[PDB]
Amino acid sequence: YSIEADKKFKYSVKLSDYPTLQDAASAAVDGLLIDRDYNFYGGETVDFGGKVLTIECKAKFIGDGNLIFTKLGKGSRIAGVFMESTTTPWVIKPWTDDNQWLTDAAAVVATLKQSKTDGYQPTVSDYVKFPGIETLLPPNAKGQNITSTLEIRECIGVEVHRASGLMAGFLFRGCHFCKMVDANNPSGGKDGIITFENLSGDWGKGNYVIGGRTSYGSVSSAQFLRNNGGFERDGGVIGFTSYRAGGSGVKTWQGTVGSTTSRNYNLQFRDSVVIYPVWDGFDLGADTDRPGDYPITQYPLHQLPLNHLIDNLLVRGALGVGFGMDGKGMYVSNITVEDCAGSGAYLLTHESVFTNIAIIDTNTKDFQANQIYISGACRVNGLRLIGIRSLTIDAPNSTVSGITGMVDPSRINVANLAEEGLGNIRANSFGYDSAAIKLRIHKLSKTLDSGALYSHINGGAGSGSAYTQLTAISGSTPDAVSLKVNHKDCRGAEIPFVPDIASDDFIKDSSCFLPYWENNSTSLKALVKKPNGELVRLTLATL
Amino acid sequence: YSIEADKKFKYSVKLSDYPTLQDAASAAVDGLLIDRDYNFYGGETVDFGGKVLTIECKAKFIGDGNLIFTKLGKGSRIAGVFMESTTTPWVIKPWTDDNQWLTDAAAVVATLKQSKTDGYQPTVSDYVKFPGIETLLPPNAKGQNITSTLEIRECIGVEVHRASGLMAGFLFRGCHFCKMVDANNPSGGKDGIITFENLSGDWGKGNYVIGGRTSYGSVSSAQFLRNNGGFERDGGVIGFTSYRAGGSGVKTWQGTVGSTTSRNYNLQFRDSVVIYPVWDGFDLGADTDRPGDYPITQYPLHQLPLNHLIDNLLVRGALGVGFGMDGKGMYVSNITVEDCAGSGAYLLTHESVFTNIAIIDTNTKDFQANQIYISGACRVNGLRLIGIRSLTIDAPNSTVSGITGMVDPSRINVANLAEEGLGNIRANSFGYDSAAIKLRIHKLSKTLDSGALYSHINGGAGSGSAYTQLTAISGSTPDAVSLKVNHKDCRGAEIPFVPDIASDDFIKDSSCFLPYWENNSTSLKALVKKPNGELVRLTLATL
Amino acid sequence: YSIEADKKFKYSVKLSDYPTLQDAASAAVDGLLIDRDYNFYGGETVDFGGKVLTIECKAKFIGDGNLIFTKLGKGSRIAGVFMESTTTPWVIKPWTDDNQWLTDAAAVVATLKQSKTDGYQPTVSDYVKFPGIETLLPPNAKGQNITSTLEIRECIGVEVHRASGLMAGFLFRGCHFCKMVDANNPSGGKDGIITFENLSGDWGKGNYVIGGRTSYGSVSSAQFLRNNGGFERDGGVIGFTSYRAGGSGVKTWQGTVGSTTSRNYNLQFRDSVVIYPVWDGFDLGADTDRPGDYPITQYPLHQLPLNHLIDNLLVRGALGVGFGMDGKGMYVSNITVEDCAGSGAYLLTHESVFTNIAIIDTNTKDFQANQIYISGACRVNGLRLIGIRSLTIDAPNSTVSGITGMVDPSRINVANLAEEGLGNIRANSFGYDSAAIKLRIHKLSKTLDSGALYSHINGGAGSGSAYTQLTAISGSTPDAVSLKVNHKDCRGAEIPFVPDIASDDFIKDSSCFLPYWENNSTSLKALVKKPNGELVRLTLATL
Repeated sequence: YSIEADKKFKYSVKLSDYPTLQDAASAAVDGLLIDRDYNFYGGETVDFGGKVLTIECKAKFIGDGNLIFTKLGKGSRIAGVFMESTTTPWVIKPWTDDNQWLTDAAAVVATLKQSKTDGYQPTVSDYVKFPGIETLLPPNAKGQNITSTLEIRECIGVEVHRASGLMAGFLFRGCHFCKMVDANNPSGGKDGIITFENLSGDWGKGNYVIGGRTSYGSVSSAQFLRNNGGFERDGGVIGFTSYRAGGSGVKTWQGTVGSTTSRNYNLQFRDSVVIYPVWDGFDLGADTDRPGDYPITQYPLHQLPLNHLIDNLLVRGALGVGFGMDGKGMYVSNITVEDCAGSGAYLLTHESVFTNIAIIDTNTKDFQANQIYISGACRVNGLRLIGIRSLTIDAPNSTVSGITGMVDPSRINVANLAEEGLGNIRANSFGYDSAAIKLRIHKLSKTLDSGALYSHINGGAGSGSAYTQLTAISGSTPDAVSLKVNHKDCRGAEIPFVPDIASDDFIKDSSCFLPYWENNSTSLKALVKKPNGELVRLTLATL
Repeated sequence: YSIEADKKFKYSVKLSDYPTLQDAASAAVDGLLIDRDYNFYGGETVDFGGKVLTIECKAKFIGDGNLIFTKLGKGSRIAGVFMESTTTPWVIKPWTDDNQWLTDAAAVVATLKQSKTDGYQPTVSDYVKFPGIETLLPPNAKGQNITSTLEIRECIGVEVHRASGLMAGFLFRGCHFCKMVDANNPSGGKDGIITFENLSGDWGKGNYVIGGRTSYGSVSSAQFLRNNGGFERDGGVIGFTSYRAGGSGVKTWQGTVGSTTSRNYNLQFRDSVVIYPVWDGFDLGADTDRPGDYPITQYPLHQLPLNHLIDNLLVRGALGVGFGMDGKGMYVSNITVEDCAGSGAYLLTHESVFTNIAIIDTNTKDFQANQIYISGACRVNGLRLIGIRSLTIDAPNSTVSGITGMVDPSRINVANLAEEGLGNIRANSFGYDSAAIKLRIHKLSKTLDSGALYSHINGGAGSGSAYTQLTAISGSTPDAVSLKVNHKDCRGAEIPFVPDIASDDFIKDSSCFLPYWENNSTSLKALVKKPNGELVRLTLATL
Repeated sequence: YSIEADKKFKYSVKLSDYPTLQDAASAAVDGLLIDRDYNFYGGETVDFGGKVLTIECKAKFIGDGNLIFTKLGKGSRIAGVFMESTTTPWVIKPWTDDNQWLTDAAAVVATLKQSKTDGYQPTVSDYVKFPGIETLLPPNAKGQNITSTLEIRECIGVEVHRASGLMAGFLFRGCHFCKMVDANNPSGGKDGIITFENLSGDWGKGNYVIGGRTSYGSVSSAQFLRNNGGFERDGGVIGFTSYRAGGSGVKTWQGTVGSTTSRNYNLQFRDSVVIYPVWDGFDLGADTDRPGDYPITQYPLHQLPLNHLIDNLLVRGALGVGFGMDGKGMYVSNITVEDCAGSGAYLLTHESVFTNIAIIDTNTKDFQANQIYISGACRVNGLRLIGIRSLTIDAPNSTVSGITGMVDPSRINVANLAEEGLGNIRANSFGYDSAAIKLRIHKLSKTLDSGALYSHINGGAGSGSAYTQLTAISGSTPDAVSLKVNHKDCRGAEIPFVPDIASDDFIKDSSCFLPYWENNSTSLKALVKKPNGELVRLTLATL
């Protein structure tokens, strides 16, 4: 029977049969079932002997610190892992029962409680975020470092599915072709919830966060260090949701970490949502002179050819910036940012294109100077601004087309704004006695319209009569001078004349005449520039 | 060997070895394989003893009524379950071979057949949908109640994957943190296909419909009762497809069910598609005085702070309304609705913002008064209307910006419509001898333009000549009065004058003159309002 | 014990215990583990006896040609399969280290190397793509046909999950309700990477490509032949990514293959991305007289009622066309195409609607005559054009509304272009001394504006003064004739007069006067069309 049993049954060892995880790992052939809670010590390392194992978790890994998995064979899968710390730290909860953010240090300190969730451990970033909190926090609430972390070290082709936990972290160190799939809402600890770190060895490639969600955590939910997806864009974050990150929802590191670059290139950031991060929704910048990366002589600061594939992202409720990035030659599309306390978008980009961007009700707390900032020479095609709630857009070197929304024109600063390809147009006016097409030359004034074409009701509704007026500003008084057609249904044109003797220089073109007033004779005269260019003054109207 | 076998093999019991499902459940340790069809009786209940089981289905559960699963441990998964009724009911199929909807009661009654799919069992909702059908339906086709339902009762953390069936239903009763994942197109029965009902106990939380699709069913495909995802928005429908729901594709219940509220808050509704529902695509309203919920004194009817996260939804072919909802303070984005028989959007919302909405060819059967209705004070930023086919938009209290499409202006009713931030503009005219910029004051007339700026060809194509004309309406005749520049390439301005003696009140501004006709002397006179405001009549032109 | 063991353990056979795959298949009951590499011969066929098996792959299937799986029971799943050829062919790599496409045949021939990846085997399509390459390629690099293919033949309800490979292909022949799920980036061979072919038997239905990605391959990444998803749209490609297809990313075949139709209907193509295909991103056409399909008498060429559900697609970097299709009565939405060498969109459609389309920087290599082409009578609602880089749009029979972007108006050709529903308007000018609203009648001239309304600064910035001017083109000189209001802050209107004796026909309307010059008397005269329609010439101004 043994011969037969050995050939007809599925192989699997279970943790309940061993004293240590390494013993179970050593006995494993195909499957490994975690069927009893396991308390690990920080730094406990397991060697899986290069075996391609299917690890099914039905219990917890309990401990502060890192549980290190090494030598897992390509194709290994770990499903249902649940990490939980032994320590219950002091956490702050910077929001109210009405879901309003608390910005006052004293109010935030008042939220202090010991829990493994529904808040996060304060870190130095909070000292900046809630000024004065550093001196108000009790000593036992400062410098905490609690995270129960599953560290996958130097493995290739390992996937972690439906992971969860309390004060949990997942670290892929020196890994390639690894994925964090369908994270089952783990509640974060002190470190990043999902981290792909490749500071040593080759640049990380094939590393993804696919689907799922995370909650809380003191720093960023998903973060990458020294990863390059190649032209194939093999890596990134797709279909992910981050809620209440103590740092940012999704972050590509910037600058030098250690003696090398922590920057990232050629990754995908698509179909993801970030809600209520304490800092930013998406922080995709690379610069904060670049050991291990391109020299400043090759690419100036904020001008690296990051080449990320960015599309279909939604951000709501950030206490910081909704969407931030830098780089040169980027194509970004379909970004929607709503209800943010700081800027909706902070873009240190150059020679980049932004298509179909919607920034709705941002910088609600005036943390920044604008709702959307673009530093370099960029192109914006389709920009929706203003929801239901300081410049709105400050992109001094950018050319923009297609803005929609109830924006205040005096709060727009761009290099060029134009609608070159509209068809025949109709201006529909509702709730007013007039319809208008206004012109504003920002060089003359950002606050006053310089001229206009209006249509005004004669009499009342259903009168079947209106008058058209063409105006010009004079003496900083909009519509100061104007020509009318059909005022009071008179069916004639009312023409403005120079109130005094017209100077020779008032007339512009040949074969034109300019009426002027001669008070001493109660006459209308006409300064005429003949077809040949010569001036002559004629009598136009008299008693 | 037994000692060794017990430690090296995967544990799993199979249904073929037991007479009842409970016996198999009692013997189960890790896995449970459903390897033979099992006929269950309505109400048959299985107690899984709190065990964390992995149930793999490779056969069917056959029976009318509910098969009840209880006491499954957190982390349990059921994959490949297939529910099928024992009864083959009478179903109607309200659409043609060309996929046209049938709206006539007699034509619908003519479709009657006995089948477990390709149609649905008529219910009272059909009496409203196809008027007169109640009296035309044969008695054996009325009041049927066939559904083979898998009911998961009062469990936490249980996931159902790749479920399917015929006349199938999936009910999560009093569950939390449960998910219906990748539904493998089950064909529905009389009740909802996927239901998260939490009328008793705590409000449902962590309940999701992730991916997959469903077909048919008499009522809604996915529905929620008394669920609240919290600020974390932990719950909802993401990446789902519903086809031909006899009710609505996705529905959050409204009103009182029993003695409590069936309403829902803080859920996500994203990246989903609803096609051909008999009623609505997405019905996300909460109100139809609120036991178990906010009193009317706190929040008036249709003004609850639902706070759902709604984004990236597509609806096509609804016989009812494409997208419907109510609530106050909502942010809704990226909704696309096409080819619907009733309104594309029916919005009983207040103080809400709608960004990038596309309503294309809706209310094709005139079931409603408009294509899009908004009751309260809302903001719409980006609205695409008209495809290739009664008001189009009736949002009396809303402010709108950015409408695109071949809309008839007389069919637009809004509080305010404006394009405040456009750049320099060009009106490009194709197929006509003129280009135009028209003005329409809806208060004066919704059907006639009040004034215009035109450019008209002089001669023909390639003439290099055109004339510009500024017009005004008089006597309900658009363009009745006008000033021209370069008519017939004459290079002069043609000016309209009052056809009779101008009354003193015809002139508006000081330092302006208004030409008028004096027929008795064949002279042109000029009513002049001097710079000082005094009137004087002068002779302008004479023989 | 045997009795007990037989009832408590999971059944699974492993390949290591058998000499052939068929032997393992014959012994299988529930699970089948591929735990050792298996070299198969082309055409090796395995009969699974109708068993519902769960095949877990932890090793490779090695061989050139097809490994054929037949008689798998409904519900069978194959996970982690890895196909690899025995031959290492000669591949070309038509792109540089800077990711620039190589278009020169000699440069492409220079890239030749033997590898199972990072390039593809040349085929006849390359002879067209890189002209002259056919004569430059060495004989050993021509006509190669290496693909290690897993062929699932005539099965129903079989799913392949997390498949991968090198020079790999996956062929579903005569299958229904089958899915290719989460493809783990297999590197393609000579044939299509994922193919659903239903040339024999019933039209394919229920076949999907869900999630995942593929890289390289000589032809199309995902392709369908004779599939019809029905009104339920049961089938298609959702959430998929294709990188560097030697052919197109996603393709529905056109024309006759063998003696029957290879066309497809009622499929879904949503939430997918195609990057860097050698040919097209999405090729969804059906026509290239239709055996096995609709006769030309019923539906003319390019006018089949395909009825696909198309939404939310992104294409970047195609060497060919970004998005192509044909058909009649189609609704297409939310398409984004960026940085393509050939047309962004090539649409042989009629009576179809396109909503929210963005074509950004396409036809960069002038391969086509335009960036977007539409042949038939279609409607486009929302069209974004131009990024940061020959007509732009040529849609002679289409009506368009809502174009945004820095488009050159002379490069637009449409049947009708209009913005019927805009509200009150403001034209904001940045960087210039004037703001303008221009009119262009394309029938008169596609390159010159026919008239304009300008506002120009008087003096300098902060002067609080500007002049408004209304112009008209004459003698092909834009703005040749004009009326001004407030030039040089004179507060009067400058009026142009006919430079010579005005002909009777110059005046258009009754009750209007047209000033004209009489050089011989240094007088301004006025051609007056009296209220009764009679002409009279009067003296207007004199010395």
